[PDB]
Amino acid sequence: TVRVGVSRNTSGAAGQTLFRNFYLLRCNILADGRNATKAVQSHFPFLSRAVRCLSPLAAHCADRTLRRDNVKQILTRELPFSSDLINYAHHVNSSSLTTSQGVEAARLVAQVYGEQVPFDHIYPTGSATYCPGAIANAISRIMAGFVPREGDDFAPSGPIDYLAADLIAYKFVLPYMLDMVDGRPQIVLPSHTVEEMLTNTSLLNSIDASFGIEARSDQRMTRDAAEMSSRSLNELEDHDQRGRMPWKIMLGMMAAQLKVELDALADERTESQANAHVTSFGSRLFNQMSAFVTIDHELMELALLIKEQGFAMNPGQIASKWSLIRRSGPTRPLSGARLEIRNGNWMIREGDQTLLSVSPARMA
Amino acid sequence: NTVRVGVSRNTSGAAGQTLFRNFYLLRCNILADGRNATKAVQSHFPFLSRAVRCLSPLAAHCADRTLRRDNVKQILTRELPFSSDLINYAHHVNSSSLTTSQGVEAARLVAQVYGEQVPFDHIYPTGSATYCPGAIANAISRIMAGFVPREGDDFAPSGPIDYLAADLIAYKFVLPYMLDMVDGRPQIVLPSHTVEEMLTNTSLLNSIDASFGIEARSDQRMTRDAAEMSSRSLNELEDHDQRGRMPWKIMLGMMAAQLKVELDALADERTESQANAHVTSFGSRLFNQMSAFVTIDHELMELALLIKEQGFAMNPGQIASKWSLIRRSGPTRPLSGARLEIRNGNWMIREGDQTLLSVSPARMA
Amino acid sequence: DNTVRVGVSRNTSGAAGQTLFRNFYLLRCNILADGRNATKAVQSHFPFLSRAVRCLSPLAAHCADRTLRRDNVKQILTRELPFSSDLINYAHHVNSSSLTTSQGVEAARLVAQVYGEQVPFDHIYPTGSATYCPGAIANAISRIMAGFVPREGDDFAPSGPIDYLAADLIAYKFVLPYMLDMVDGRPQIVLPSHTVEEMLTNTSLLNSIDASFGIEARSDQRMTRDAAEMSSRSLNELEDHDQRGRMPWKIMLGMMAAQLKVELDALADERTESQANAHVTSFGSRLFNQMSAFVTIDHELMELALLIKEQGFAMNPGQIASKWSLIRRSGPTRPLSGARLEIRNGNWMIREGDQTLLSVSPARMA
Amino acid sequence: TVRVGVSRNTSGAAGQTLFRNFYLLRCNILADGRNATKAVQSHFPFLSRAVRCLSPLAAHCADRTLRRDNVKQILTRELPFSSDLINYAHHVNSSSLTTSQGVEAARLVAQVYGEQVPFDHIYPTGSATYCPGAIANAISRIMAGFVPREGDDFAPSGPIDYLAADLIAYKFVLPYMLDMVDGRPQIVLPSHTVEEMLTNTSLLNSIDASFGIEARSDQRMTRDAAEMSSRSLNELEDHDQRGRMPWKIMLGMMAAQLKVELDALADERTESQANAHVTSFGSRLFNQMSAFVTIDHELMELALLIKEQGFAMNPGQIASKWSLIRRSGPTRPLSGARLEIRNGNWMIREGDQTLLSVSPARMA
Amino acid sequence: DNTVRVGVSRNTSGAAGQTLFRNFYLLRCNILADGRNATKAVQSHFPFLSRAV
Repeated sequence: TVRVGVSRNTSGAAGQTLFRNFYLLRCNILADGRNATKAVQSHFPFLSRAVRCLSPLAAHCADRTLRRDNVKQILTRELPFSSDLINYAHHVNSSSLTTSQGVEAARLVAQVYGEQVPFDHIYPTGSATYCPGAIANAISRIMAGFVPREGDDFAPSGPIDYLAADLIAYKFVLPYMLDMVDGRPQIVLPSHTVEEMLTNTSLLNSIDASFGIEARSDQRMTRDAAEMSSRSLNELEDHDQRGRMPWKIMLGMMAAQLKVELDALADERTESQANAHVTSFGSRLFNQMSAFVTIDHELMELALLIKEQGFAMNPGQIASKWSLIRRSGPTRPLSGARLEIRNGNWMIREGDQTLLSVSPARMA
Repeated sequence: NTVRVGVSRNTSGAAGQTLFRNFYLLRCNILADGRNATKAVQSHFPFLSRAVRCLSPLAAHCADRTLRRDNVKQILTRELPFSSDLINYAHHVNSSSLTTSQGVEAARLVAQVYGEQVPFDHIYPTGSATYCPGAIANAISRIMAGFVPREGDDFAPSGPIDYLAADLIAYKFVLPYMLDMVDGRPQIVLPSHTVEEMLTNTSLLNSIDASFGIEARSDQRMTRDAAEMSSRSLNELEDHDQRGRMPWKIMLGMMAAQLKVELDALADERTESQANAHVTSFGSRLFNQMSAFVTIDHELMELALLIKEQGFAMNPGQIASKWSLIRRSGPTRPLSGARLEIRNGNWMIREGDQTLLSVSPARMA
Repeated sequence: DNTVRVGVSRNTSGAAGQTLFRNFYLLRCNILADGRNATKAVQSHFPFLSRAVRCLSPLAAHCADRTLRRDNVKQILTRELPFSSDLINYAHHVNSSSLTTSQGVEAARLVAQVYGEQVPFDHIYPTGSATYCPGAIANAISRIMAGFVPREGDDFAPSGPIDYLAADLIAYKFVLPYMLDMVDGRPQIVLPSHTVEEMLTNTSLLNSIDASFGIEARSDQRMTRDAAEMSSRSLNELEDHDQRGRMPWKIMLGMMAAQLKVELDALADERTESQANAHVTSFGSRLFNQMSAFVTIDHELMELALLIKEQGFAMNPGQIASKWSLIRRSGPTRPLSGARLEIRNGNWMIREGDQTLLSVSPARMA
Repeated sequence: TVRVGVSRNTSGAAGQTLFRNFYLLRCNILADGRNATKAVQSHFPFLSRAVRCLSPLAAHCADRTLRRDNVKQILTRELPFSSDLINYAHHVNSSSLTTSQGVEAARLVAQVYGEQVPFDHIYPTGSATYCPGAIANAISRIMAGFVPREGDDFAPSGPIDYLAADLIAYKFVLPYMLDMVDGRPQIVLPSHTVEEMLTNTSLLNSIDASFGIEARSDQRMTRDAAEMSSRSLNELEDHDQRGRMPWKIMLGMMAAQLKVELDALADERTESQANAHVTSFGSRLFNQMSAFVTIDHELMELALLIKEQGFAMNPGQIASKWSLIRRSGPTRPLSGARLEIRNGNWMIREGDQTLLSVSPARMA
Repeated sequence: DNTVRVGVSRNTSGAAGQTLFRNFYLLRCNILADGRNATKAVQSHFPFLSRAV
């Protein structure tokens, strides 16, 4: 050549997602943006959407008028992706996304909402198995005023639940368990799996949560006693249309979906080893799942293992530890720990060292 | 030993001031110009801002569904309760400075479409020629938000939630405007009737239209008119029995009528107006805050044009005089030569190349 | 009922910001307080410099404007006090001494005589004048290469013929200018041995300038390394053709660099504003990152980049202005013969011993 | 039912502070209110508190009865902040805050007050090094009537020093030097460092200060007979209880603390570089240290340099300039300049140009 | 022993103000915020006209 041609090439990739065919465990991992080092960053879109759905109206306000997408062609494919079906609350027969446990809550929801809404596609009547995520999405959207059409659509025509309207003012949520200690209410660590509470609907009444507003004026009154700007789920006025039990069932059902998905991932050691190099997976998983720790003790053990390991664990180790937790049951004597709630947070402390802590969870 | 009860007078001494206490919308809070030497006193209308924010009733009333009892019964049932409080809690007031006879047919129309599901007598006494537009507007907003009123007591969050209030949650901006059938197709036109006339002939309210828009605030896409995707017009929403479109239009017109009657009554407050001749930001703030109602009415448009032509620096007495002149004289400026154009989502009037007026979407949340 | 959605009420209009050096064109900087994070080191951006480096592929840069903008240009340019930024944006000559330069008029005359026969070139470069605005010539030559036609008070004339190279540069997204000198009887890349003014005055020197163009494959590939350089062509390797404007492109590059140097020289006069904004520590870092396309062909810009890297990317306008003035007056600073030039990983590297004195990555043509 | 309404988040926060370990040079950063990207507003809280302590009773009056807060928590920790310790008059072994110069004055204070106060923790006897700020705070507290407890706290049990009861009436203070030129007293430039004349404690007799009132309301008049309504420290009637010598020792001690912190600032290169954008730092330091410039060599030179550079200097520049002043001795040719007094202001003039100007500081 | 007395400020700076028509002689004006009272009708003063009379 007349001149030398040393030059540039990138083949710069853009966009990436793995753990396909899952719903909550889907992660759109990407290279680190600003740092020159190509470390792997993570984010779970569907899990964030599920966490935000706890205020159903504010979560689904846009779709009542704006989106109105052509959903018909999506679900009518020969082999549509399960995640889209669960996002629109359609039952899927995949063994890796269903469980027989907790079917009593599904029957309760079917009989409490089936009388004014078609529900067979959401959950077939009398089926021993069900998809918890589908029922959670169905109850969320039905609270949001939508009506699940059989023909792959949601029609914004149904009545709006009172709790969905109430939850507009509150941006922050905090679930937890409770017990009748010394003839007074007091917060306790989770004593049951979500399976027991879904099966025992009466036992579900012990669940409670607290909501809080958002602002930017500096916090007043020592930043922890700002209590008139917060309310608890069970303290709200009782009403027929106020979906308290539907909301609790939604939370428990989402937690059960996460547990079932992790259990299914427990057998997926091949791809996890292929992607074991990602340890920020564990950190982002912990950050997004933090809302569910305070209701199930099995999830608490996984969170504790991740925290002790240093907020950095590979998917293979997560799978192995989840399987070990599921098989073993109560692994450690947690009675030595003490439960505290300071500066608005929720933490458990053994001795002086804080064993685990929980932060504000944003819902809208 | 003795009790330790006591008080310190912790207060700077110099504080703000409030003006036009009796008036509902035109009540304003005057604050000195910060720590600056300009000495141009700030002005702000709190109830007018709340009224404009009420156009999304659920988002504007979601807090009160849980977070207040506040002994409001004492406020309502005082010996001499503030008319602002009564009108805020959807209570009719017999004061001649806040009641009008025009548009009463629309008032009874809403009173009978909500007559049986609510004790509506205290909001609009049946058969009374006069009525308080602000009270009916607040009642419509509350009922649309999922409340039910009581006489003397607080609203009870017990009633059903209209579909329009739920739909409006996704949107933050609003822009009312009239419509007309020209060239066989609909096009935006300047206001042609007063809100009083258009309320008396309730069929005309079908001409009102408004378009809402989201607020993304991501530092991108600012100038793109592909944002037309993220918008919907009020008349474009699918019809439904519970979707209170006509109540919404009636509420907007009612708020505009309340502002009009208060401006009319302002002419009688000459003593306070002349005592407060030094607050020249009154006109500018009023022009900034009324921007949602100018696009629907003649006289508000004329007042806005006068304020802009006067440089925004005028006091309450000037505003009262100009409003009386507009009410008595009729259309003054020449609008045959004034073109109406929409550019980048702004309702503006252009004369040749000169922009006589520009209106931006109001903040509705 | 009657429905019109032409009323569009969306709004996404930012939080806050500021602009400095309004009278300037290239060094006009946009300042944004990074409220997203607690750290208060303000963020800086040079829009016109980014646009100028973007325009190295004129057709891909100017394609979007071939239809969209028809609102007004004369209303801005024919204003009472048109801004130098806008005028140079629309290839209009500007009378200000800070922007205009007297050296290197030969290249301006060359481009005027090449394109004057088929364009109203008088307003871009008045004939016989000693002072010319290099930014205006750069914008004019870019627009002509993109197929536009200037006008006295507008530029919306997408009617002229489109250059062959402007179409060739649609397939590429990354560019790396660099000097090339005849050494050891074979072609070889070398450090910049001349300032842009010397080679603009003596236009024969531009034959030594060279550039390399590269593709951006969007596939989810592993980061490609050497032996993928086959998907890349050098500017001088392209076969000769009359329409193909190589020398126009090189002149545009040199002219843009000269405009940057003139702006930097004029910055020293702006001591008042440089002092009033002494807290903008990101000025040096942002300018160092953005000018990276030009440092490979000029002595003084290379020295400025080297001193910036040595200092530590912490220069407010005053420090950079004073250092530029010192570099201009003194000229040579350090013994670069001790250092050596290397190319590795598609990057332009100058090194002494084992340390990397300055690293340049190819720019984003976009 | 269960009605445990635990509060949840309500707002966010903003602000920043630098130099955690330092005591006087700790600064609080706030973004400019008018526009978010203008010059940062810096402020030194502890330096202002030290300057306000020069009227100890008025500075500590509230703490006698009102703010009897929990102090045991702050002192009794694994790593209490040095600022808290120096604020409560505790010796600290930190090298950056301990100086070996003027220790004879420290033991002079100890033997003056050690007879009736547990002065061991303020200044351990026989220590070659000491904390000037701790001793200054101890002197201020003791003059205010407080007594430092052996159990690391303060109690208002001691007697009120007579000088503190006199400085209540005065709001403005202005230290300056004196000399017996031509057999008369006249104000002179600082000829000694505080660090050196705390050794020869006899030289403290040269120091003099002028106090005066914040007179009655008057919108325009620049004086209220400013000379008639003011008094000087050396003019007050003598009495044993008057802590005049302790007061001057406290002033010199605070100045020495500032100088040693400026010396230690040189090693803090990382935080200085990270805060290069903080140009208001130097202007604020010049504004607030104006009480100590009229008594020391090096502070005067530093103030002159700051004025020359235009009140815009990031911390690294100040560190370099202070190192240069310390290492090179007297650099500026002050011989060409003269002192003068203008309506109470203390200024240095060369020809007609005003090289420097100092106004009375505020005591409370 | 050695005493030199110096002055102090008569601070009333809370009454912030400014001036109008600085280039005029008589109509030069000084305006002061109402400090003693809460009302906001800014009080004014023409110094040079007072001096002239």
